[PDB]
Amino acid sequence: TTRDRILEEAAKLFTEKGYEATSVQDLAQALGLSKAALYHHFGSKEEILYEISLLALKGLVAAGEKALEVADPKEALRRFMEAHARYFEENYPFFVTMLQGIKSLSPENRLKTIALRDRHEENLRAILRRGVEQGVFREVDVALAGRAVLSMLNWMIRWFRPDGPMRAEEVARAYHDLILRGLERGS
Amino acid sequence: VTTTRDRILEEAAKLFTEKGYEATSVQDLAQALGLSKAALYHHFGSKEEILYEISLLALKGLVAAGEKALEVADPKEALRRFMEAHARYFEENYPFFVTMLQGIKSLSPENRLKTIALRDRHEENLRAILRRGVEQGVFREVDVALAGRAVLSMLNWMIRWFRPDGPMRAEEVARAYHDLILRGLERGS
Repeated sequence: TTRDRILEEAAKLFTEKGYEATSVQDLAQALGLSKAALYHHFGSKEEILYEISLLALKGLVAAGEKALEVADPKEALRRFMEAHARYFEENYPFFVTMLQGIKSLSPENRLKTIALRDRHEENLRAILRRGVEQGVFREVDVALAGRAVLSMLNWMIRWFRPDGPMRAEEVARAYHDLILRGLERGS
Repeated sequence: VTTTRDRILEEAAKLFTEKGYEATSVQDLAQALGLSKAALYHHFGSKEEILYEISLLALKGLVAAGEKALEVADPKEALRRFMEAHARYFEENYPFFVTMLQGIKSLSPENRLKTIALRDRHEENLRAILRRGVEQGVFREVDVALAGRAVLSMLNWMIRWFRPDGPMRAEEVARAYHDLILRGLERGS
């Protein structure tokens, strides 16, 4: 019914069948729509791919921006990482799809996708920079620190198992402990 | 020495990086390399075998890179060498890595097997370095699999944002990551 549910179903199908191997015909059948209705309401597989990517990235950006406010930089960083991982898990299929079709978006939509990813990274940098300035974090290359944190969260799409024992959030909480305190002992 | 066999693999790796593995035909490679399709089949038997050998070349070189680190006494220095050797190798053989990452689903089961076994081996060598650090009390008590995954994530994610074009040195980035993961973000001493 709602465009949102359709996008969700499409994302699951793309995740199971693969975006390239999924035909418009497949999408219509799985969604309970005639091909005609799908073309009229969505135009193409690319438009469906774009809206899925948009929901995922906008939801992620919002999930992280909600931690940018936390007073304690250490706590802000932890909430950012945990929110990111939780959102990733709850919307797993949207993230997998988005990875199987970036090169298939129109030019302007690819720019929009990059802008959103840049925004999420900027919010993380703001948290780190604030922590540095108010002496909560050691002076480090913020740009690299953020890339490091994002690498840990984003690379999860390559190994995390949705029906596994651990919740992405718990994984993220351990990554936070690791990145905050480091590996050395003593101090 | 670069023989016809080697040129085919390096050139294929670049073409796959430029066009994508799936969108590149045996016909495409043959013409790009100035050889008949017959010559390609004679040396590799199939397109999949070419992708397989490119992956092996990248993974074997990577695995060797991390074995050097296992020989470093000081766990902290062993971790740094592992990370830098990984990043340096990645950058010098960039096209092979771009080919391997995307092609995974395309390999035959047994090929994917020897390949993943090399990736797992690399992850296991890193874990051994971290575990020794925890055992010798050099590193605090941390989940070894998770710490190893954290490090590999930093190094492998580079395959998506590192620009061979830019001036930044993959190994220097790896050094900054080592400092970060070893000491942490918190201001402490």
